[PDB]
Amino acid sequence: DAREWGTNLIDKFTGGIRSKISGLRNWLSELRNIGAEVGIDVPTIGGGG
Amino acid sequence: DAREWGTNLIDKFTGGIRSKISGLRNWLSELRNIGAEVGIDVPTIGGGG
Amino acid sequence: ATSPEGIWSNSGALTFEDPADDSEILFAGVRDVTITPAYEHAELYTIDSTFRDEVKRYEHNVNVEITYAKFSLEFAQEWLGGPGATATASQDDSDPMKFNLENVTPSASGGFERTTAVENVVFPELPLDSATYGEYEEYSLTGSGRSVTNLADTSG
Amino acid sequence: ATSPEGIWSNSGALTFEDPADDSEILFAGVRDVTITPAYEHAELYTIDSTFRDEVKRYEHNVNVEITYAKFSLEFAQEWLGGPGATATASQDDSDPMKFNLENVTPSASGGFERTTAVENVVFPELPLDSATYGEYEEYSLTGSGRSVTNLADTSG
Amino acid sequence: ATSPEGIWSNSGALTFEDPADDSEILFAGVRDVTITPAYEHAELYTIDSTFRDEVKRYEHNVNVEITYAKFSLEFAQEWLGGPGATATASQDDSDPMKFNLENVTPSASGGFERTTAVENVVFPELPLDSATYGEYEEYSLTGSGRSVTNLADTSG
Amino acid sequence: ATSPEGIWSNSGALTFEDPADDSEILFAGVRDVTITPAYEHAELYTIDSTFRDEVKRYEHNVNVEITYAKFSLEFAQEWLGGPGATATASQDDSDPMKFNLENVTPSASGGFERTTAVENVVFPELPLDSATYGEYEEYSLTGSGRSVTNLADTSG
Amino acid sequence: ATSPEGIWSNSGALTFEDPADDSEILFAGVRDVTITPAYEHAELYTIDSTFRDEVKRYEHNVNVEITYAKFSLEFAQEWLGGPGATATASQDDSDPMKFNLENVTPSASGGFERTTAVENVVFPELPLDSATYGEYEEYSLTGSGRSVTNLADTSG
Amino acid sequence: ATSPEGIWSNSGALTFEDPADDSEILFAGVRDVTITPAYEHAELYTIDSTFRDEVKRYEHNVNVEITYAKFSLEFAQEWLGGPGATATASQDDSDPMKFNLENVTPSASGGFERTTAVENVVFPELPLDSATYGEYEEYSLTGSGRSVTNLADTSG
Amino acid sequence: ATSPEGIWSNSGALTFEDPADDSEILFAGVRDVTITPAYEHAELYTIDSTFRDEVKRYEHNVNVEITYAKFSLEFAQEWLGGPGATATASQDDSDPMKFNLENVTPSASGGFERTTAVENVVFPELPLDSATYGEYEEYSLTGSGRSVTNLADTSG
Amino acid sequence: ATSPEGIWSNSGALTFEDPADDSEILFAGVRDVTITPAYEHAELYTIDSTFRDEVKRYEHNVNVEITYAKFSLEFAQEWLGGPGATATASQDDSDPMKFNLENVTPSASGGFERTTAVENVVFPELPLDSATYGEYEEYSLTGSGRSVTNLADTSG
Amino acid sequence: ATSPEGIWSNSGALTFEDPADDSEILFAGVRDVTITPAYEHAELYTIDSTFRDEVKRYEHNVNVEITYAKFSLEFAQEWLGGPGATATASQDDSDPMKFNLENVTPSASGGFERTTAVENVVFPELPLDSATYGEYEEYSLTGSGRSVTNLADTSG
Amino acid sequence: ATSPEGIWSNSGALTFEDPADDSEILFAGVRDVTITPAYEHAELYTIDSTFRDEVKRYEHNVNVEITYAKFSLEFAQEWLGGPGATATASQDDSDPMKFNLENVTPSASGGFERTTAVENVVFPELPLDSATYGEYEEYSLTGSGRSVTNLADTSG
Amino acid sequence: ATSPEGIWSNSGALTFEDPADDSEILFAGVRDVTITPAYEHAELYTIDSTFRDEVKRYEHNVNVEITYAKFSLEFAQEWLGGPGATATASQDDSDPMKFNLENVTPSASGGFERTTAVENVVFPELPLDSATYGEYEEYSLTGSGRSVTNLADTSG
Amino acid sequence: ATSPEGIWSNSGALTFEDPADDSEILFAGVRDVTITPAYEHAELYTIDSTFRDEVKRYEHNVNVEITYAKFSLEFAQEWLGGPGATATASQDDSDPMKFNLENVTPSASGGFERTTAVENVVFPELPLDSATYGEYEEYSLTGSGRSVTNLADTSG
Repeated sequence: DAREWGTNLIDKFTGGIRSKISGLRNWLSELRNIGAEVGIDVPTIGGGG
Repeated sequence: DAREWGTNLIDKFTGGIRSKISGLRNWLSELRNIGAEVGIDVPTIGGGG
Repeated sequence: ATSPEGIWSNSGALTFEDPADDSEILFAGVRDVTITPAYEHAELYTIDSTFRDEVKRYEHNVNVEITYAKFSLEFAQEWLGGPGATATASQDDSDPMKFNLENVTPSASGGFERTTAVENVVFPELPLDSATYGEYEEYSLTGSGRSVTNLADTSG
Repeated sequence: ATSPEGIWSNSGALTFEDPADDSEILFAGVRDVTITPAYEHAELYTIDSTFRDEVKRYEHNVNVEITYAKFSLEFAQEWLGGPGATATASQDDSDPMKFNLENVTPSASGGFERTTAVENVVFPELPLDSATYGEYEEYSLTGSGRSVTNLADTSG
Repeated sequence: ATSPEGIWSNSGALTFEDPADDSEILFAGVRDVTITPAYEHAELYTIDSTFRDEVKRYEHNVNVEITYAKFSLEFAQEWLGGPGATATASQDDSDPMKFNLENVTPSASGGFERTTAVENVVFPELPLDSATYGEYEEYSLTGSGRSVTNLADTSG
Repeated sequence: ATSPEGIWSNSGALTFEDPADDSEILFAGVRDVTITPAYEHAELYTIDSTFRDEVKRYEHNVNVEITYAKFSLEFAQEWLGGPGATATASQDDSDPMKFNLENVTPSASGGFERTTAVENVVFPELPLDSATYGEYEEYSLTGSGRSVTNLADTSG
Repeated sequence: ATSPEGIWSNSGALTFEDPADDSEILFAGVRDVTITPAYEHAELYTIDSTFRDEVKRYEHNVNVEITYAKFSLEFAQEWLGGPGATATASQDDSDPMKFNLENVTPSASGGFERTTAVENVVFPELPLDSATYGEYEEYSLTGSGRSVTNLADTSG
Repeated sequence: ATSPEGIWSNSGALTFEDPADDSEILFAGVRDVTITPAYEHAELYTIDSTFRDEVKRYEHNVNVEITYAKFSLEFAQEWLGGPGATATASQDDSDPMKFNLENVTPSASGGFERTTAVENVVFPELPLDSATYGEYEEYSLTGSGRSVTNLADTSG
Repeated sequence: ATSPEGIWSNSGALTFEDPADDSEILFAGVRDVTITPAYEHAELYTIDSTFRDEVKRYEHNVNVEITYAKFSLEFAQEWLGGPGATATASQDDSDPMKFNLENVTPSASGGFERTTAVENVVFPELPLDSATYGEYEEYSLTGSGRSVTNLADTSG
Repeated sequence: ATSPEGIWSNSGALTFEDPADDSEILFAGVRDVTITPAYEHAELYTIDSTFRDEVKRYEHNVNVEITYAKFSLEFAQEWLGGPGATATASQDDSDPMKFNLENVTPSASGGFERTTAVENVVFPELPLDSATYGEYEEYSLTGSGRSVTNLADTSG
Repeated sequence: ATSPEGIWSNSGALTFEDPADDSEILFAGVRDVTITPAYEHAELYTIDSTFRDEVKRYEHNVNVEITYAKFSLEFAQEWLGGPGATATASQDDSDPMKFNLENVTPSASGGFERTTAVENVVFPELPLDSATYGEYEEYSLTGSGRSVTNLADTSG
Repeated sequence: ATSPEGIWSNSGALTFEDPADDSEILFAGVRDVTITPAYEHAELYTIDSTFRDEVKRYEHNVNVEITYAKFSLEFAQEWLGGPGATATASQDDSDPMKFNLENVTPSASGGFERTTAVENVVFPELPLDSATYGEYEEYSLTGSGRSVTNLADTSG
Repeated sequence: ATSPEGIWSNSGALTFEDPADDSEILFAGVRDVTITPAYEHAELYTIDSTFRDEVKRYEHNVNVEITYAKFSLEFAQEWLGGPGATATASQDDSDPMKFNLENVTPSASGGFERTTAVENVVFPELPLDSATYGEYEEYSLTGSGRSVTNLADTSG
Repeated sequence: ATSPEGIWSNSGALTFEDPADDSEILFAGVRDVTITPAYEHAELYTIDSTFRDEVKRYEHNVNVEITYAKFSLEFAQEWLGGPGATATASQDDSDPMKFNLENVTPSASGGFERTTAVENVVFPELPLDSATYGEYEEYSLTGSGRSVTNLADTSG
């Protein structure tokens, strides 16, 4: 019983480890916005100006 | 007892590491994928110029 | 006419040629290729009617964009050199290097072989270095050709 | 009047016709379709009031956009050729190829068969090649029709 | 006054009426509904104070936007037809179809029944076809009403 | 001075008041609250230096934006009615309803109780309905106050 | 010269001072800090050539942006008050509060202690309340200093 | 000519030099590097054709952008000091620091060694501090070089 | 009310009917049967309280899963054919076969006879062959019914 | 205070009540009962310290999980009917049936009697049939209560 | 209709054919065989009802999975070779070997003989070596067929 | 230093104290106790080396997890009550009950007596009832302490 | 063609070679060996049909995984050193050691001798130590080869 | 080269050293020890080939995981204290204790003595207490070293 719950409870617990390691998607999205989103407004010196 | 600890420790490790193996290959997508603003929204070449 | 059919991206074979020679410029390892002939459309409207009266083409070009992952010294030095010349440094002159471009693809179950050819493609910018931690260098070109010189089924 | 009903995308049957013939132009492998009749609205106010006095339609068009994954040589060569002709190369002339368009969709429970028809659809740009590594080529058209010629239940 | 309370989206009942008749135009299967009365605000500053002196309303409208997934032939043909008429094709005239709109919702634990009613809603564009592979067609309207005619607790 | 301390969002109590009475307008179920006093800055330079000479505040504003999930009939009818009145329908007049606003929060370890008060908040638009399939209606207000009238530790 | 070395963000120690006193203004609970001296570059080209001839600096400033999660009543009341004063309400005057800023960071393996100091930082807007359900309040400042007064290795 | 080959980012070695000496400025810990020579293109049409008549290069530039995670005091103090000097504080003068730049990368299978060199790179802004909670400081430079001075296979 | 009582699995009788006829589709040799009516729940929480404000149902379905050990050609060919048809091969059409399902079980001491009935059960996947060495073939269906049409004591 | 003591599972006595009446809903034959009050926790960290600054509670709920082996028609028909009603078929409405729950249990040596009571327990799904060959039907509920209304020693 | 009947796994006879010839590819010694035709299901829900409006099929495939313990050089060399060829090494080409599959199985009491046939089964990966100490090599294939071509009683 | 030695679980002596008083909270009958101080690590890697440049600690917590089989009303009512309070019902407030925890344990051969103490342990959820048929109730707590306050040999 | 036949695991003979020499790298004591050539598959689907239009191969690799129980210093030192070198310590370079792999197995009744050979197998991680109390050290490798260079009957 | 040979787990001697001294930190009673040097691999693919163009290493680490059953105060207090210190309590600082690790094992027949040494091993979390009823406390460390400094035969 301590396996039967325990294994999948402990997998549940490393859902905790999965916090930052899934959040890595979000962080490396943002770290690409810094090279890909920034370029939308920057040329408005032309596109608007 | 062995089949308990010897499984559940691996649940700790692998429940985490599955998110590494997938998550790294997600960032290898993010940098191209959210990079795609460079070819989607950034290029005023598409008419605005 | 020929039945429409799926096309598989990895079956493509892109090539670049010097228009002075029709000689191949070494280029390889593409990942993405998009070719798009385009015109400006003037959509004309009349007095009183809310409906469009006419539409007219002007100012043709072919948008070419390529992403590739094998660096070519020949292609890069041809771009630096301008027409009919090769250079290891930026040139302070007004003529861009014009490349003839051709892409060839079988259709996914062999119904046809589509050849697309474009004259005088020019690229405003050339990525030389494109490094990212833990990645092979990936290079993206955007450029414009003058016209589509060929779009045909080149199968036997 | 007929009860409103769900429509399943994969039940659609899009077709293109040459307006000079009413002959079909071979087109297939659709993945998305949007057809949107639109007008600009002028909202107008009186001198003495914050409330709208009148609102008026102007400058009608039908936004048509299609994503598809089976390439057609006929559709492309029609686009290149302009009205009443096909070409294997860009044409230096000011008349765009105008396509008649029709899409037929059964409703999800068979309550009606919605037919939408659009006249003189023009596409400012034609994607010839659209390769991405490890994917079938996928083509996006955006264009504009003059009017909706038919929106009806064609069941009977 | 009545205690503020949660409102469950799915409990709502949206209806459209022809302002010529007060007759219902068949509409169903909504998934999102936003109704927003708005005015342009002039924020007025003065001679050498940094603070705002006054603020004034000046151009009223009601933003209406609706996402829905059951197609209505009546609603679409009413939109095509303009005021007091129904049509199967785009009409070359300047009068948009004006719809009266009403939405009714119980509050989440029955504290009140909120009714919102809006006069003379017009939609600049009507999505006819909205197909995506492996999806039901889903339609998004954006439009503007003249004013909110009713906002009240309509419970017994 | 008092040590800086964490603040917990769910410890906040937000209230609205009619400036004609100092009477409470019923409002509840906030999920976000941002209050930001702002000025425009003019940065100024001399003829013979790259460095900034002076910098000046102008055009003072207090950006207020609130997301909330319990609908208030009183709040909405106060907004419709304008200063000192309530209405069940849009009013054709130029004076917007001005709300006094106050937010009160204990610091996370009870080191202080921050009270923020803002005068004459106006909202250019009011969401009446905000329905989404499978969700409670969530309402977003964006508005501007004239000044912060109080920012203090109100603990004993 | 000193070998380049990693810097660990959490090793940083930011402080704010009043330039009238050199007294510390209580500030804590930082999460992000970016400090960026900048100039406008006039990027200059000649008649004859496609190449750049010259480039010149003009308007200088230091961009400062800080994200922090412990609210300070002193920092806020200093910002409200303007230079040499403290206030519980917005002040109708043109002088922004100017802060001297300093940040001290050891390098990741003790090669150096990097001190950055910035004169006359001003913030156009101050977030007072920044509540999101289920989160601590988090505050973002953006502002501009006049110049970098110090960038040195301050280690023994 | 040499076969095109993959390039691995982590195999690169970037270096900066003072153009007054050809002496190295200490710089390290790069993560991303992009170097892109560019021109503006004037696509010129003619009197009686939809096709492009000529196309011309103008306004040459080399976009340099670098992301790096080891701080250098020398690089930052060189930037502050302007050409031929180092400073610990902003300098009130109009000459920016110009860096020579070189990047050397082996090909992935050793087929060639690609050297790229760029003259007179200037950076409009220098990030000094770039702290984010739970991360090392990571710094982004965007700048512009005058020209590419070398692009060659430098292998034996 | 009826006393709660044990139910013995082997006492149950499961049947499938065609909703076009109410005619039986031959099915036998069940081993496991789970029928679970379900709804999605949304819970409302706000800054007002740590406790739940509201809870509401939306997407209703009945999860049906059956493990069985006698193969039925009729059931399989009905599933292939879609509504109102039988087929010996996969059909290229959008409508799944909808089954009416009923399970009738006496309670263990005969206190009641529980009848459960479910409308429009559909199965995304059908196992045809399910061979394991040294075992009878065993088949698991998983599907979704629209609603429970009956749950009653059907004893005399 | 009372000494901690063992609790024996088979000594438990679970009951359900309708909160409209406090009338009992017949339920029996439990085999597992888990009741767990929970909150979401948020922990504050900043660059000030590696240690936690603060910790706070928000979303309260009581997880209720019950496994039981006697089927109740009253419980099932209450669940189908929603608040204040019983139904023999699925109901197309948004209110889930809210149950009050109480479990009473003597400690193993009779040192105390633990009473646990939970308000407004809802179950997203109800198992009707749970047949497994050679077993009695065993049913598992999973649900969320609003709060614990009582946790006390109820011995004399 | 034919009575449902038990099926004994060891009575099955699985065969593979080349679709170019209908010629047999030698394959033997199965232990497990699963053939499961499947579709993706899309279900429609709108605020009109908690119940399902519609359900529809798309993306048909047949999941084939086989476990077997006799190695076939022909099957492995067919897989390596692709359509219409055999190879002793990996082939650098786009086209997977498509196998026709048929499984014939008598019912346990001889009431019928189930023939299942599947067209164009492809296997993304082929196990060549599958050594485990003290065991025969055991091979598992997972693949997708296009359609079930035949599911019938093939007995006399 | 002290020789490493075996530790026998059943020799442990766990206790909880209220941090306001250092008064004991009655708790007994443990079966498992895990205490694990932890930090988040971040590691620096750059283009310069495949090896780790740096490694740093940040987000510190002590994972406490306890399994126990004697229920304590005092522990449960302390948890419900929050800091410095006891309650028989869920409390609608943001402060979790913080427990000081200490565990004392002789080494297996009496070489040392390890004392571990942890400050401000909080438990997101509390099991109140944990009944399983034929078992004593068994309770699992998972929680986070702020720091280890003592880890020492407390033997004479 | 050759009759399919059982293969007995303990009859296998695995070997590794340096691709620079074809010289053997000493390796022994395998327990498990799996070799699996794989491709990524892409399947084309469109609105035309619920059935698959096309299926195509792309990223080829050979999955190799080996479990073994005799440690080899030569294998480990070859892995550390990269292509063409041994090392006793980790190397800070970008090239992994590429191994050629071959496995030779007689069939169980001697009908054939199956040789499998794989080029350029690389292993991301090498277990150096794999100690477990009361067991011999057992090592698992996982790696990817470029292609199968041979799969044939090598018997006379 | 040396013959590959079995290694018996119980023959291993594991030692931890402080890298500041090379002084031993007392550690004993290991049960499992796994040491695994690992690199991240990046593989290059382009449309030129289905086969891998290139493969490269980055992010070297050595995964170290140890299970042990004798507690060490010295090891635990070293871990708390960070580099060059011991502590009886959590330390609020950025630097983890880095251990040098060495494991020495004779091969089973004495053919070699394998020494594995790993530099700068850090452990994110340290188990202090690991009690289970009826068991000795057993501790599992998971950590990472920077590199393998030695892998050799150290026999005479």
